[PDB]
Amino acid sequence: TGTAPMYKVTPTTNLVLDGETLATIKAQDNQIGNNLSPNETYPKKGLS
Amino acid sequence: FTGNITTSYSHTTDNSTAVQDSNGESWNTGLSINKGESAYINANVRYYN
Repeated sequence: TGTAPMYKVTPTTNLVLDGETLATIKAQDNQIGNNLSPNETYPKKGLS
Repeated sequence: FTGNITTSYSHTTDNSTAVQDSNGESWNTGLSINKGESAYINANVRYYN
């Protein structure tokens, strides 16, 4: 939702269940998005 | 004054048959533990500056 695209998107996510963080996962080769243009999504709109 | 002597002999032949039917049920529970690696620990932490 920004103004510039991002390359090699590697987010870090917390999984929380009932006040406890199950895990903190950093994106790896299978979860890295090559391109992410503004106002777009990875995967794209028509993909799972 | 009376007396008596008796001698007897007997022979017996026997045949038998039997049928048995058995049914059984069993229920087991088990628990095992390793004394070297008994549990794992996860710490929820935050950093400060």
